[PDB]
Amino acid sequence: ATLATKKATLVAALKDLQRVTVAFSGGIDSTLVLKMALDVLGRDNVTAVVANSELFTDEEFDKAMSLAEELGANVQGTTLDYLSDDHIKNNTPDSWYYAKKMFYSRLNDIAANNGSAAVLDGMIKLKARSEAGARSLLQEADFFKTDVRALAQELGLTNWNKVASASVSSRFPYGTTLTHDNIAQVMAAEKYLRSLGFPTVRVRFHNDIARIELPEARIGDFLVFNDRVNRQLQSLGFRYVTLDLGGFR
Amino acid sequence: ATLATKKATLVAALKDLQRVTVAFSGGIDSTLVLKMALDVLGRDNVTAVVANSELFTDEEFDKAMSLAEELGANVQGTTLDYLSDDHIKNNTPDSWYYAKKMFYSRLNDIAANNGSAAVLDGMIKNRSEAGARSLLQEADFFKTDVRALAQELGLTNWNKVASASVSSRFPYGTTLTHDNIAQVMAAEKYLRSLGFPTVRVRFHNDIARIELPEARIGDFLVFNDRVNRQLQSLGFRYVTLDLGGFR
Amino acid sequence: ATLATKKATLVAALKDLQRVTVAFSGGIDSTLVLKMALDVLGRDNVTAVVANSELFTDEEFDKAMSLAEELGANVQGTTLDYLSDDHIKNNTPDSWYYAKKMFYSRLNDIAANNGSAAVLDGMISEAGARSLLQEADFFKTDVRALAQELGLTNWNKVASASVSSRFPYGTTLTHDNIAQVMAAEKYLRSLGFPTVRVRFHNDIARIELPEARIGDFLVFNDRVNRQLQSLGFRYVTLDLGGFRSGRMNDTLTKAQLATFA
Amino acid sequence: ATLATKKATLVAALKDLQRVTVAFSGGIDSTLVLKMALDVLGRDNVTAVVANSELFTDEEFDKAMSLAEELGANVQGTTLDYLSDDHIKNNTPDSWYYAKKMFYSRLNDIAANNGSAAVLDGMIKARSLLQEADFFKTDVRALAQELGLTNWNKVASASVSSRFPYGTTLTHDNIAQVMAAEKYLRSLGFPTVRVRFHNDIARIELPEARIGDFLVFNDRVNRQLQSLGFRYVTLDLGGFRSGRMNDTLTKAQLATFAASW
Amino acid sequence: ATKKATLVAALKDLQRVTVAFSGGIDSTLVLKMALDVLGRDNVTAVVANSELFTDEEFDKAMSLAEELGANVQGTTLDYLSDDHIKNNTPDSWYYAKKMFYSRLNDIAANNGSAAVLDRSLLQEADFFKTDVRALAQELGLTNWNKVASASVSSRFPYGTTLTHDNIAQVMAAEKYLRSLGFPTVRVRFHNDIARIELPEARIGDFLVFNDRVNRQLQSLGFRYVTLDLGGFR
Amino acid sequence: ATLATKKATLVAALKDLQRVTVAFSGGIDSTLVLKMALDVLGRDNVTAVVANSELFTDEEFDKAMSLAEELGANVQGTTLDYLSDDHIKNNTPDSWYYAKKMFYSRLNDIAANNGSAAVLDGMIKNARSEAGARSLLQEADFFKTDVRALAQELGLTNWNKVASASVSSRFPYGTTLTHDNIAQVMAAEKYLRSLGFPTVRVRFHNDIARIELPEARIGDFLVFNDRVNRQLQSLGFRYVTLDLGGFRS
Repeated sequence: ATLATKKATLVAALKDLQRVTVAFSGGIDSTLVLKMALDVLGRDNVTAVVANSELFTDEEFDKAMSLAEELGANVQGTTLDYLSDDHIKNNTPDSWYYAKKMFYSRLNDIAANNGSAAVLDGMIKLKARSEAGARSLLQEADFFKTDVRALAQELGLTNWNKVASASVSSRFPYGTTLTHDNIAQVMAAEKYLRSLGFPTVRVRFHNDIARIELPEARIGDFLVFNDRVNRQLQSLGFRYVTLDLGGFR
Repeated sequence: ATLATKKATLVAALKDLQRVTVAFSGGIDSTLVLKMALDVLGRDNVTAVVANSELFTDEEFDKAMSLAEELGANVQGTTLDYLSDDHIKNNTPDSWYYAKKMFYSRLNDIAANNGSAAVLDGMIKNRSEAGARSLLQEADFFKTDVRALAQELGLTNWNKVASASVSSRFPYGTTLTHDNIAQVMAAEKYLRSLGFPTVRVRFHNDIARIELPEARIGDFLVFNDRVNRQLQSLGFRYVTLDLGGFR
Repeated sequence: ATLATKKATLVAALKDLQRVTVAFSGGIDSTLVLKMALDVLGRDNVTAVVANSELFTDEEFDKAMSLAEELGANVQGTTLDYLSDDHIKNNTPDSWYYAKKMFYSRLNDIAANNGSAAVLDGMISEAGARSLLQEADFFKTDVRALAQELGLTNWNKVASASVSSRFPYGTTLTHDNIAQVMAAEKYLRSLGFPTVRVRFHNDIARIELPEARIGDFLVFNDRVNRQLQSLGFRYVTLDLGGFRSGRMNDTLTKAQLATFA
Repeated sequence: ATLATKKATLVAALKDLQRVTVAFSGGIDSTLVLKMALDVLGRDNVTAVVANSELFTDEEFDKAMSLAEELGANVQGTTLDYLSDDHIKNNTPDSWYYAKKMFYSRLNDIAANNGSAAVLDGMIKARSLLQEADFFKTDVRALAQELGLTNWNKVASASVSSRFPYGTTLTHDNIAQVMAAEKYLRSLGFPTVRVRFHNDIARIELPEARIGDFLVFNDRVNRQLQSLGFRYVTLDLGGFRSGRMNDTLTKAQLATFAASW
Repeated sequence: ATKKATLVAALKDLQRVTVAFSGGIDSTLVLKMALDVLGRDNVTAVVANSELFTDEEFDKAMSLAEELGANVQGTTLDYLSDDHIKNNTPDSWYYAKKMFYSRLNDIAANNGSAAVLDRSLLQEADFFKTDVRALAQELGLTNWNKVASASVSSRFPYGTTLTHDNIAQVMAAEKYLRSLGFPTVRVRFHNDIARIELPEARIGDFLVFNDRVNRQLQSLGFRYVTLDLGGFR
Repeated sequence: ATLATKKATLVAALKDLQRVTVAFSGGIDSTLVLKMALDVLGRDNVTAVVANSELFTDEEFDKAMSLAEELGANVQGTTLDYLSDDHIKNNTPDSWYYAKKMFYSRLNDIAANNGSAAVLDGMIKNARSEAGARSLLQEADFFKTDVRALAQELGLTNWNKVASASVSSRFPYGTTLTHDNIAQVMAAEKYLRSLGFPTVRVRFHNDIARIELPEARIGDFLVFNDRVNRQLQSLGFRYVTLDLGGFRS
């Protein structure tokens, strides 16, 4: 079908819903969904929601809030206590499912209280999403990634989160129990490192050993910082501060 | 003049031409011309043409065909066999002239058969082609004007690195073949895969001479051994780095 | 409160002032101020002023002028001779104040002679400069939201700093040494270093770079050395603390670096 | 006083002892003791013993045996089974003591059977005559030069036990793993190196002055040590002997860090 | 100490001798041990001058033997007069060695020597590299060339004709690179291409010199100046 | 025209002087003179003098003193106040001359008090003339190779291989040397050598330190930038810089 056909389906669905709450992450897909909601229903019938939690950074949160606001949406932050769920706290392969469940349940409460007829996300052409009744309008309208990019150009979208972030749990081996203290340690360490000019970085947690992953093309750049990173990450609680010779991943 | 003034010039020229064929390469300048053609004349009076040849990458071709569809154009690939011209095949200093001639002659045949009033290419201000309209250059667009107008229209996806014909990797007088072209293309592909989007593997028979931007040569050192061994398996005996860098 | 209320304040202030002169630098904030004044008051009740001086580059002047013309404003170029004020020439610690004084006094003279009721700037002043975005309590996020809402996409993304910051307090600025510093920084930017300072210490050039670029710089040491010597420096040096020193240090040595300063 | 006085002290001590056994490691200090012992007492009243064990290299044994012979000493190899002691095998914090005890007890059996009056070793500022004669490190270099000594181990050797955390059991397999990894790194041009063993993590220590040089070897080292059984191959950002070279304030800070474990 | 008698007994028995003196520590050792055992008037040290090795190495060899107290003789070999060497065949090393040893036997026959030493009598005494340091220091020897040289022929492909001009080009290039702090280097000659071999551990250090090295080797006649990613050997 | 002839000249000149004072620096030439004086005149008729001042390090002084005793000489230190001479204090281009003058004048006072017939130094054929100091190696026509030959003949193998430079070379002409800025320069160079850079200079430009390094070492230096910056600031420099021209730029 034509992009025009897929847009028209998307427009009619939003019109039928009147008021919507949008799970906004700042990537191109939820930016497009949010923009179409604003265009079709107006600012007063759309609520953009950005989740703040212990598994993600303040910076990513602040950036999504500012991106939605710059798009012209009324934006709402909401904070989830993911570690209160044992499946997430124990870093299991299904923790991702339970986090999504807690997130979409919080979104339905926001939508119940603001009069929205649905919660919208940015899925394109996933159990917790369906168990919650959140709607993926781009996927119903048969949007593929190139259809998303085409519509965004047509609407003048140029700004969106290009990199998707990974939960801090990926810095810990499966079975290592997530604690408030070890999360903060890893998060302070990655924040200090990003501040030096390394936006793509991981500090993998091996108890007293920090194992730093950098893109190999950047490792030469790092050398002037060895001592300051060593001492800063030791003050965060690591005993040995190391750089993985294999690089990022 | 202002950008608004230059945009209006471009708009009036498109309106006057009614139906157009666009030489589409996927860079910012051809992306801008194609978008403006579509915005002013509509999909049914614009044909985007992407050249498929041995002298540019399959990757570049695939990205350009996908970009033209994403902009909302009907896209047509056209297959050019540049090596069929002896000046190009034997890489004479005149090769550029005959390559340009073969390209613009094919675009004029495509435009004649679909009823277009002109061929459009992406040439800008600061080389001119009688068999095509370079509307950005007629409207006095400079590079900053191209970037400013693209941002104003929401255009974001285009090839950021400028491409050059693979014949530039061979000395004048060296005959280009399917085998030695494939060798050069594979070497540069691997180097690009390591994070060096601007790279040249100049072919000197058994020697590869790699050109990198000087700002990147310090970064390269972590890759020396993998590059050495990979380009040897492609058929080079010695793999080298040019101390003068790219350009 | 809302963007809508803050815009309405700004519109009412512009409407009430009738005719304005705008200090236009080409950044996002003065781009928004100029655009809103044009939208509310019309082309014939707005004068955009772009100042050319020895403390900023001809390139920045040209970019500001074309950006103001691109918005459709009637533009006034004016030249300030900052080195004629002895505090600026001899670079005292309050030197910035007298330059701002000289700048705003010329803008008020322009505004008085064209019938403007105020001079407007892009602040989000001791002589009457009005920052309408700041009275409407615009934050940086509000400026970005309204600019997107009005179709503004083009503005100077890089903020400039007066060339005076390249000279120590007490060193007298001359036409020649300013040109020396400006040429040096331009050459370094041409090598791929957009963020750079060449601090002037008579016969010494002390170069500030972001530390993450110092490793890359090494391939250029000899070319930079010989070029900046040909511009008149006797010694060409690299500051080991980098650009904006202390900013990227650990907690204990960033404390130590700041105590030293 | 002067070197001559300290040499005379040493000569008087050797003459008083008549026959001696020397624990010879090939470093500069034990070379000096052995050369001075031979000069004063003659070949037949000195026995050089080089210890071979599972905690040190075959290189180290062969070089020490070859170096003692080149000085002209009657040299005797002896093999110690350090892993037979549970304190050494299980790498306790005092494991160093039991290794030293077993070594010096074996040396006394050697000395008892040779008619030696004492065992001599290389301690500076069992009998350490260099320490009794007030030899500092600079005194050792000066006397070694005066006597024509040119050949000795430039790199100090440390027992392989130091590559394992306290409490980790040493095995032939993990010992062989650490030694092969270090041999491979020495083969690339890094003679001062340690490969610290943390089960699936290798933590490589290098002199900081060499870490910039290492980058060309990253991928080969990663892959080689993984084939030796490590899952992750890492580089310690503090380097070999961390804190010895830091500025005054960050040496104190790293001291509180180190002392905390 | 044990070895001293073995070497000394051979030299004393071997009449009067001429020693192929290369300037390295051991040709220094053999020459010095030859002098004290057989006396100044019965030893001639010979230093070979040619296009395949450096003038610097030749000049220092002549001073080292003379300051050691030996009668010193320079001799010039025209290796390129031999077609195998001029055309750089894989066996050219063999034909060069023949030329070298035939010239020394002519000198040794002409001055009454009973042999030339480089017979390697120091090797007969089973001296290892460590033995060289012990005896040379022992006799007060402190001056010698520490780095051993390899013939310039190895900088050219097999089959490539050596010329006076190509050699000087290669030799000035390597000399300039050594001047910059890279004592171990080869500039392999590929007509218009220079391919520089460095120990891989030094390639990072080289970067500060890229542009000066590029322009300098171009002024010596190269069109392209490159660095071999595989490193030295 | 031979070595023995040059040796004999030196022996005859020493024998004629009976008792001597030797300006001893530890280099090979003053080592040779000292050894020959002892060999020819006996220990009781040679005084080796090592100058101690603010223009060189305690470490350099200690090394010359110990090298002289290792030769078997009676050695005596003497302390010079070079900063008392305004040519030295204000670092004019003529400063080297007045330091040498002050040095050779003190050596004459020692030699008068111990009954020496001359002051000996190590100048060879390859301020002093105005003082009556004799360069016997230079009168006997010793070239550098002659010195090396005789040192070998006498078994001398130990001497300072590294040539020292007066701390005056760290200051621009016209800059006044003080006890404090000298100590500042020497502390900075000491720290830099301790990091593995034996060939280094910290050039003094008031509040700016300009470090000169051999260019082949600058890439290696980067791992130490921040520690060097902070250490030399703690010594009193405001700005710590690296000369892009390298050592002896």
